[PDB]
Amino acid sequence: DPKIVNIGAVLSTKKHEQIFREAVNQANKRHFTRKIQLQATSVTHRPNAIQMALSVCEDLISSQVYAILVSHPPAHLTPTPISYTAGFYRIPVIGLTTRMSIYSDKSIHLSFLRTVPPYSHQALVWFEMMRLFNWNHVILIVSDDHEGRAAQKKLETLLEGGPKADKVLQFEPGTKNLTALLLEAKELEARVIILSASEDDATAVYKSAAMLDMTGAGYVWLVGEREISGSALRYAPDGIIGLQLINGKNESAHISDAVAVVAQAIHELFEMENITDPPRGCVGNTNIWKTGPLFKRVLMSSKYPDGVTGRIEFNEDGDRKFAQYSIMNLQNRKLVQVGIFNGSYIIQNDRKIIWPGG
Amino acid sequence: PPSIGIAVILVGTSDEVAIKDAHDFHHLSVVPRVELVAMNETDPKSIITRICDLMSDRKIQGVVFADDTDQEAIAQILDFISAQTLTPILGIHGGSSMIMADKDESSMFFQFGPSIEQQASVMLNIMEEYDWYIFSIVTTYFPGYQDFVNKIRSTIENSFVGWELEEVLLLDMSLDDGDSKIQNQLKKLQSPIILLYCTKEEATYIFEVANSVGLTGYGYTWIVPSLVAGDTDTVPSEFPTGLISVSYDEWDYGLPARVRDGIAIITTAASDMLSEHSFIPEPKSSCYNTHEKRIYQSNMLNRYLINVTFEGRDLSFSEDGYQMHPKLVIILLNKERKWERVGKWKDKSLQMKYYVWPRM
Ligand SMILES: *[C@@H]1O[C@H](CO)[C@@H](O[C@@H]2O[C@H](CO)[C@@H](O[C@@H]3O[C@H](CO[C@H]4O[C@H](CO)[C@@H](O)[C@H](O)[C@@H]4O)[C@@H](O)[C@H](O[C@H]4O[C@H](CO)[C@@H](O)[C@H](O)[C@@H]4O)[C@@H]3O)[C@H](O)[C@H]2NC(C)=O)[C@H](O)[C@H]1NC(C)=O
Ligand SMILES: CCCCN(CCc1ccc(Cl)c(Cl)c1)C[C@@H](O)COc1ccc(NS(C)(=O)=O)cc1
Ligand SMILES: *[C@@H]1O[C@H](CO)[C@@H](O)[C@H](O)[C@H]1NC(C)=O
Ligand SMILES: *[C@@H]1O[C@H](CO)[C@@H](O)[C@H](O)[C@H]1NC(C)=O
Ligand SMILES: *[C@@H]1O[C@H](CO)[C@@H](O)[C@H](O)[C@H]1NC(C)=O
Ligand SMILES: [Cl-]
Ligand SMILES: [Cl-]
Ligand SMILES: [Cl-]
Ligand SMILES: [Cl-]
Ligand SMILES: [Cl-]
Ligand SMILES: [Cl-]
Ligand code: NA
Repeated sequence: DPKIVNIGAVLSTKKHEQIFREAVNQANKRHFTRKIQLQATSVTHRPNAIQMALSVCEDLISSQVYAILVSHPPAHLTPTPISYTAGFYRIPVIGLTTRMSIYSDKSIHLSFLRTVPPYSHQALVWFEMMRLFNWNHVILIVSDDHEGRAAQKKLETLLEGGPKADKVLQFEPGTKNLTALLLEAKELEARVIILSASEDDATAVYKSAAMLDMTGAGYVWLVGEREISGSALRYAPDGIIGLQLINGKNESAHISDAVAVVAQAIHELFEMENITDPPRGCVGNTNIWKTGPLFKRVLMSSKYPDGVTGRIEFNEDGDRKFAQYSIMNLQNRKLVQVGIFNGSYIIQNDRKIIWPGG
Repeated sequence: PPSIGIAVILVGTSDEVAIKDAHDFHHLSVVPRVELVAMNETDPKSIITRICDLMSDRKIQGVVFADDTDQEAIAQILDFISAQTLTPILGIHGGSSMIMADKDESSMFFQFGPSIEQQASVMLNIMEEYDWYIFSIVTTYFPGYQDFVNKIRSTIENSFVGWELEEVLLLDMSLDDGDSKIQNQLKKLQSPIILLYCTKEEATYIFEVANSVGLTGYGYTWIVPSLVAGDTDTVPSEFPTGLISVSYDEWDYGLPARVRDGIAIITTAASDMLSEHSFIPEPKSSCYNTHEKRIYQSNMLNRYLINVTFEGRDLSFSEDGYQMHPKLVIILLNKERKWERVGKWKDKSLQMKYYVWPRM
């Protein structure tokens, strides 16, 4: 009989729980499991944060989970309570579909990896596009929140580490009518505009930019995913270019890849000596899982090349590397894929890009 | 006057009798009905279920919390509970009062003890007193470390004094140290003064490593904040004699007096709001229904909680949730491995015991 090693998961539906079970079952078939054998333990999201935190203790940590997969529910319910409660013990949490950049902050989320990249990493794709289409002068407009500043920081790092940002403009989140801000951008000579903003904030920008005739010929608009989503898409100027993370919302796909990565890391962990078990339950336990930090390092440096969502590696923030994006272009008010970022390379397809105006 | 429920939660041995004594000298618009509660555990579940049970079995307007641990996580658990239930919580002693940087936007959690920025400035005052102008900084990723470094940098770059910040080390204690990474980072240190921002548990490991590479002996002076010294009756063996710490762990401001001030703050704030709006926030009937009743709740009571004066003493909190004017005590770990009073920080002025540091 082998040593049973529980893996935890907080997932959207029972359908996804079963997918998690089968994924762990396959890992056990795939691996040599005479010594070590994985067991799946899962719940679905609780209706509020406090209940969710308690469930992590009662349902997962009570089973001595070595790690916890977490999906982003699609219905105000974040992985945060799970990151917190697990982080208390240094039990690693693997985010499946959460994109917000704040989860890359080690101070707040001190044992958190994810198989999808934060929105801010869309700057990586923008940069390659600026090289490709030789946009050597760009204007960067970002919302003055964590996400907006995260994108600015990431792009500026790439630019300071060729093309240059002629100016950066920040606006207050929730500001309808941004004429003042956009007038400042209009003056400048550069006419390639990059935007990071929430759905509603992007809508405001788009509308104001239209009244200022900055969405016509001569201009280029390069944005991310939130900015061509929902209501933002409703008022987006034709010719705009945006992004869509391939498989970004496929919880099933990420469960597969995450389980594979965790299984591989666990078998690698037990090659080392002096591996201690995670605490059984929360009650009466206030010490960290001593082996937690080691297991985090092992996960961080895990490589899974043949993943459903592509090549799986993590950067120094535990964020997904080699993510794949659909390069979208709004033509005749229809989102059209004009290429993909395959993780390291831009690949233009045979569909021709139509810029703002032309 | 109507009565508001205030739960006072005590973790670890404590003179309940002496605590009930230091406390109905209220002739306000509202009077406190306090309830002493003993707790044995300080894990997430125990703390959450306990406070939630209190809130469902009784009408709690606010919580006064005190523990005897060095567990800074407790503060972070309380802030979470506070924000989610929108209930005022005062961390007045122990881990509950250990600096909690970046409290939630909806938090109503307030702590006794100095802010990060104030401690940083107190340290520079100490260094100025003894003309220690050359130093380096070591922090972990423990929340607040940026505020600490920034505060230091902001102060010294805006002064004509010859400060020389040589090195700033950022240690990642979320990964293991089998590759001797932290040892390699510490070996870069050369300054005679080292400011260390981290937790008590983190400090004990960092000192162990620092000792191995000869950075704790004579010639090196380390200065840490309150939460590293924590409970000054518990002195890890890795802590180097000569360690200096800003502290607030119960020297002149006893637990009884704190519990009495905590009850006062909450009660006064409710009285003030009632006298101005003719209503106070209704105690949450449960934690397990917060998602529904959030459009009906608010951290309105905060604006009153931070501006209370009692018995002619200003008990104001910062908007960041810290004590405004705490009398801080500078302490030194002496040859007998005992923490020793060696200065006081009062009226934004530093009064040190020694002009020249005796030998430790
Ligand atoms: C995203 O897209 C990129 C680019 O298309 C992919 O990266 C390429 O991956 C392919 C493998 O499919 C590599 O092809 C190999 O190139 C080798 C030589 O590479 C040198 O020269 C190229 C061209 O200048 C440079 O880009 C590169 O940096 C090197 O300097 C060849 O030697 C290989 O041939 C060998 O294998 C074949 C089998 O197919 C045999 O038939 C041959 O005999 C020989 O043994 C091969 O052609 C290519 O080098 C990669 N390019 C770059 C830029 O890295 C990514 O793989 C793709 N990502 C994903 C996730 O799909
Ligand atoms: C803002 C809330 C943070 C929560 N915290 C875990 C503790 C805690 C807090 C709230 C709850 Cl509800 C629970 Cl259950 C548990 C995680 C984080 O605050 C850890 O704190 C530190 C961060 C970094 C370091 N240093 S490092 C990254 O080098 O190892 C040390 C501690
Ligand atoms: C999601 O990924 C799975 C593979 O795990 C695949 O079977 C399915 O077709 C994908 N769904 C979508 C909508 O792409
Ligand atoms: C861990 O190492 C210690 C030596 O200090 C040894 O006593 C113990 O058996 C080891 N355990 C494992 C599982 O390696
Ligand atoms: C704490 O322990 C003491 C005795 O050790 C016991 O009397 C008390 O009931 C315990 N408190 C709780 C909340 O269980
Ligand atoms: Cl439990
Ligand atoms: Cl194309
Ligand atoms: Cl208890
Ligand atoms: Cl919170
Ligand atoms: Cl502190
Ligand atoms: Cl600690
Ligand atoms: Na991370």
